[PDB]
Amino acid sequence: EGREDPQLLVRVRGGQLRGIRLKAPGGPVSAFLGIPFAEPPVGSRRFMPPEPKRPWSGVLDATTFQNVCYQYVDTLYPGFEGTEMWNPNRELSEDCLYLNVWTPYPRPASPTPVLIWIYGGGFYSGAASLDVYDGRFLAQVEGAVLVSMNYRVGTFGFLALPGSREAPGNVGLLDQRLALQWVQENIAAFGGDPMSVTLFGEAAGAASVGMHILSLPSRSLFHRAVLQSGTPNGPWATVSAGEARRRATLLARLVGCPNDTELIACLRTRPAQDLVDHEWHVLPQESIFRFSFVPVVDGDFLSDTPEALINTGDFQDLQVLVGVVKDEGSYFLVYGVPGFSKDNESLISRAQFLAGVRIGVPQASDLAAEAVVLHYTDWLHPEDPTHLRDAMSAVVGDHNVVCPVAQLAGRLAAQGARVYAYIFEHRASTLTWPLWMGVPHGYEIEFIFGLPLDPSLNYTTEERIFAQRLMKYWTNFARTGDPNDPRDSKSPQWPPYTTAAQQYVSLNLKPLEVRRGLRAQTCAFWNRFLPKLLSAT
Amino acid sequence: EDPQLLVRVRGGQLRGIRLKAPGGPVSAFLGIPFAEPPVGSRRFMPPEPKRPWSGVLDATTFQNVCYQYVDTLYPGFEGTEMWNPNRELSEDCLYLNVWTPYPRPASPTPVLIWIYGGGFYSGAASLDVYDGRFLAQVEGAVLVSMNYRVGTFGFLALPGSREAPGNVGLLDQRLALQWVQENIAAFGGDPMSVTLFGEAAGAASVGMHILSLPSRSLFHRAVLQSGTPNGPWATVSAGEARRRATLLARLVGCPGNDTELIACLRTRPAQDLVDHEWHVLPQESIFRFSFVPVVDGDFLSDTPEALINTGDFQDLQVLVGVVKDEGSYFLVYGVPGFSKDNESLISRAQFLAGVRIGVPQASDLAAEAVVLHYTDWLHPEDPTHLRDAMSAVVGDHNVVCPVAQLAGRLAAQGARVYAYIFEHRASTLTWPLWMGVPHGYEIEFIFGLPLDPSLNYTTEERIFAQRLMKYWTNFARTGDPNDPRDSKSPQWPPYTTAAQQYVSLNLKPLEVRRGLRAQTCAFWNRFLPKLLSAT
Ligand SMILES: CC(=O)OCC[N+](C)(C)C
Ligand SMILES: CC(=O)OCC[N+](C)(C)C
Ligand SMILES: CC(=O)OCC[N+](C)(C)C
Ligand SMILES: CC(=O)OCC[N+](C)(C)C
Repeated sequence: EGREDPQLLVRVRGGQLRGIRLKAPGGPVSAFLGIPFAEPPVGSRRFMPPEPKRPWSGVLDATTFQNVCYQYVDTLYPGFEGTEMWNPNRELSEDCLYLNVWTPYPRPASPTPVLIWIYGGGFYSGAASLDVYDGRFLAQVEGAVLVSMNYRVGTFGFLALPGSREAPGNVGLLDQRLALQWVQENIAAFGGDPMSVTLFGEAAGAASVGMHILSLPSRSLFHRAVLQSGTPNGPWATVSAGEARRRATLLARLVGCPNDTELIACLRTRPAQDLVDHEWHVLPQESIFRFSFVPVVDGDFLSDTPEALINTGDFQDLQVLVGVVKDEGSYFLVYGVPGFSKDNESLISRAQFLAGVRIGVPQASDLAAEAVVLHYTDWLHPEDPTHLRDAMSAVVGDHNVVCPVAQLAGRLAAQGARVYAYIFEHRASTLTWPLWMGVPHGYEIEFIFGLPLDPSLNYTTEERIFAQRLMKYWTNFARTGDPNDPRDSKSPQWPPYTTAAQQYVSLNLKPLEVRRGLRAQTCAFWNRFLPKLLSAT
Repeated sequence: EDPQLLVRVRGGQLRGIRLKAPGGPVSAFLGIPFAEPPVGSRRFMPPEPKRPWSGVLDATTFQNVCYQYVDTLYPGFEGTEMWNPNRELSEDCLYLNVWTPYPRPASPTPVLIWIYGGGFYSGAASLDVYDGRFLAQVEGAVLVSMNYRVGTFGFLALPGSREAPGNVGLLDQRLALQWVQENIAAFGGDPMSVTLFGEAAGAASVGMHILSLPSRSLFHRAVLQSGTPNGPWATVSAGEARRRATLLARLVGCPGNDTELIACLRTRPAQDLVDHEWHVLPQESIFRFSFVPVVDGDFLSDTPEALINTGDFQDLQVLVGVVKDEGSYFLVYGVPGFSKDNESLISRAQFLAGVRIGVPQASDLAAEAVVLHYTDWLHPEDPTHLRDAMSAVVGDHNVVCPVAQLAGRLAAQGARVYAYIFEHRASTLTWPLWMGVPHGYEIEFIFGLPLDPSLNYTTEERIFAQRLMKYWTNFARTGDPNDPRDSKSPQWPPYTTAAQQYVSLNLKPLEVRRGLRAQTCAFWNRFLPKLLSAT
């Protein structure tokens, strides 16, 4: 050193770091990218819990994103931005346990509230390095310290032989928890306040956040929580120990691995790509919005099912912001429901709808699927292909996201939590998906992170202002447990969600509007009636 | 001797009576026998045609009311008593009534035949609300109404027996219908233009005549108000009628072997039979009736469901409808928490318990499905919502969805169907406001009672009754309730399975709506049965 920018040199527990001055529209920010927080989970360490990173000598370069965790790469629409923006943007490697930090430049002189991002992608994909997760805007405009981590996905993250030592399951969640521990020890070196840490995440990232809420060793590592379009409860976020065993064993067979020790040892000899090549061959039914390797109810990380834990938990101390986008299901329809495509209007027949329901509600008996169809049919125009297309989307959206979230918000509020709920209804003007998909899963993230503030991205002026409002809600919540601006009143208030009033807000170009009841009639169908059909048949 | 009031029918001569309607005279012939009294050994038996008589039969007065249960829930209260017998009870009750214009119509006039309701356990053609005076005077209609046997007398069946074969009260109706074919021309009626109409059990009866072949050559058009042959209450199986008859017999000390059991039942005074009429139902219930038409494989060759699903209805015109609050009336007759004397604000607990009684045949799982569907999840515990939903459950299950199913099957199988919902609450109604527009309270408007100034209806209601009398009689004339001279009201379109159009009848002009409680009736008509099947 001696000739470098003295504001980019920072020491952490493992040693010295050098970061990079980045440009944001309104001025510079500090970034520290690819900081290792675990020993590379390679070789004999595959499937194993992470071990904390051993200290390095000299100055670690933290100026570039590190490798993305080994994962399936989407091939449905090759060249198409709508899917490619979610694809890995760095080399795939099992050596991938790194985190990123953005802070004001120069670094804040007083302890600053910290936001920790956890990406989604079904627990089989994702990366903290994608463009839509760029922390520079929140850092620059809000003065926030933003942290994001890679965590293992797919088999590498979630393959489990429950009860074994060598593959106990949930290790991707343990990667996440280790990064939270890293923030506790080190974030003050960056001017971050370890006593004000807010988790946020979308989809599987949101289920992750919820699992940290429900897991006692994680509880002391953060203070507030944001869950966007995902929950730890519901039909996809977890599996039974028995089902996890069954999927691990089948995958083992499919790659030529015929006592748990022997089987796991043989899996550890397999090239990473082989595991990925076979990970979609283990699902019990033809399905969408189901993922092969996900958190498992081990009776350890998750001491009971997420359902049981939200029903009996004490959440007096907790503050949560939860919400959904207007069209949660539409995205998933093109990945497996015959009749659906990005390249046409996807008008479908009644027959194609009944077939779609079986794929979208894969665990449903015949009677249960008939209930779904009868509920979502418009009996005034039962054959209308536009209505049938839109109902198919709502089925998948309600079943996997909207009603799981409605449930969570009710259970948390009944048991002491301060809960704020939203529905995000603005379709980005630069969206490349067709109009029929409305406001698809994942397409609020862009706005929360402040991308429209970059003039080179071609968003409208209104979108720029709208993004600034949302960043303000998110960071006000991180800061105080309350998204409302303390100073400004009469400009509409966001009231807490309660069981008695069921209030939530619309997020769009218009000022906040307060609505009551989150899909209340339909979610009574999913959350109260459908289960009772099962546990009686 | 007024020559207008003197008629020769096939069985001899009759003398009627000049009655006064607000607009002028009408001729009435009340208490005309159409069958041999069904007494002694004829109890439970099909009716026999009335033997000829000498001289002039006096037909100036209503005859006895068929022997039936008399309501005692609210003694002296007009809202219940208006349906109670207004003449003496007697098993000797097979008589009918004819109103015609005065003077007698110069050319053959369309004929309307009224069939009363009363759950198949009660009713009479002599009630004030069934007065044919107004329709005769204003519309020039020939109006006919009969007594038919109710309760055990009309519907106690031991299926396959010769002495108590079931459905005799429907056969009573059929005989009155045959009498109209043979005799109505002498009164100026057109036997080639006969429209049946009826309400509740009367509408179910009209529907049973639609579904029974020997009845079909006896009328040309049909109106079913608030009732259907299909649904949960209008019929029972042979097995279930046998059981109820066998149980009642046991309760009155009779006696194994049909002949013997039926002979012993015939020795029993009428009131002994009625005394135990309400001790044979399988469940604690409301909107259920002990003795009703039976699926005998004869009058009804298969179930009403089977017959409407497979029938050919191409030559048929039908008018069907419901009132806005079909179920409210019934709740005070057995659902804890409900009374006419207060607002009936109930708890959630009272709502779940109320559902088991309103849907008595429902399994635990089906009951929950109903509760979950009718709960408003924004206001799950609000007493006003819970009360109104209880009413709605009972109305939909028993009348609205049964009607929606019938309307749909008829339209699809070639019938011409017009549907309505009746939404005006009579200003003179003695029932409380929370009951809204209850089961049975459209009848007085269609019969035209608001036209009697002594009765204290509003001017609005008089104009409104005139509109309804016109739709009903237009329908009788042509099979289309639209006025063929008026150039738009707007027009009442036919009900079809595609468009599902029906009209609201109230003080405002006709409004066309689409879909008769479509989402909720899918639940009852499509989902609940599938829940029955698999469980
Ligand atoms: C988008 C999505 O959920 O993909 C799952 C199906 N897959 C991985 C085989 C394409
Ligand atoms: C649907 C899926 O599996 O991945 C898309 C990326 N996501 C969920 C973060 C928007
Ligand atoms: C009013 C009604 O339909 O109930 C009949 C049975 N009752 C009155 C004997 C209890
Ligand atoms: C209590 C009962 O079932 O009958 C009421 C009279 N009715 C049905 C003609 C309106």
